[PDB]
Amino acid sequence: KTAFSNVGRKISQRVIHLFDEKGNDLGNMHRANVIRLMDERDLRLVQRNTSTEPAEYQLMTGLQILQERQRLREMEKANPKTGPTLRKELILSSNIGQHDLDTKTKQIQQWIKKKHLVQITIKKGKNVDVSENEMEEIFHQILQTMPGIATFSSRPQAVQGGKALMCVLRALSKNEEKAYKETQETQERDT
Amino acid sequence: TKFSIYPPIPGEESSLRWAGKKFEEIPIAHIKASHNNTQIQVVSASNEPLAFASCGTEGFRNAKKGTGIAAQTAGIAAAARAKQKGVIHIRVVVKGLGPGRLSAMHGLIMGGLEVISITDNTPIPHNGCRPRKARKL
Repeated sequence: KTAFSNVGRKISQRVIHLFDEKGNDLGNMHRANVIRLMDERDLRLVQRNTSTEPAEYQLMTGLQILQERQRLREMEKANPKTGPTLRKELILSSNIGQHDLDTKTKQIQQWIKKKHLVQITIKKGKNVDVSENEMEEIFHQILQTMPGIATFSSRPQAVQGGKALMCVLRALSKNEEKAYKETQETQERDT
Repeated sequence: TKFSIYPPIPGEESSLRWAGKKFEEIPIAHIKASHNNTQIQVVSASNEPLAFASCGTEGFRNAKKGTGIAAQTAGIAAAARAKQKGVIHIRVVVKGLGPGRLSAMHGLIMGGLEVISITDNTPIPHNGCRPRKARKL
């Protein structure tokens, strides 16, 4: 998270690859020499590219710093590209009541619907002996509620010496969805 | 004579001069000490903008702007743009009870400006608009 704003007269790094306001490459210069050009022409320096190992800073007028972000405000509006995926977690118990399982199963539908990743964990019920046969039958029982909407990303594993099972769900991908749709029609319509 | 703390009224003629200028002619340094920022704007007696500086314009972000070091830095930056235009004596009009209320005044003194008066113009209503509800934090 950054913004196209002036860095000020406090530079952390001694050597900077300074750039002119008109786009000319002034070349690497000492940190002190950078501030002299900020006063001689009353200009503010903005870090254009952080990624490069050599520091890159461009000195431009305040009006030029307004037009720049005014364009980053349109490019993102025109073509927004926010793809981070949130991860949600649930920790159930083998002996979880159905009423609580329908409440937690409806919460997974809201997350899936928001393209989130739902990590579900199941643990042995309080002083209850149970294997992994019916302890893994809760995932299939939750996934069934979301037939086409959801699919496994990971699969059940013995996270803690078998006393727990962990799975991760995701919203079905567009292509996968279309494939599911196609299959659904054949079973009923063709018959 | 003695020394009064009350500002010299314009109408009545006095002998208090600063570089040959009356109290009315001296430029004004408007300081807005907010809770998360501190804006400074120097103007003349005829409302002509001479300099503007703020913590945001000095390269501070978010919670660094609501400090006394950022307000002082903005005072030094506004006292360097106005000192090139022939400004020495100023009338401070502080507005707000923020952290950079007095720190910006020190930065103006660390820029070559001499303060002759301190005016407080913090907006106080005689009940007018209703503020936001109290918070539970």
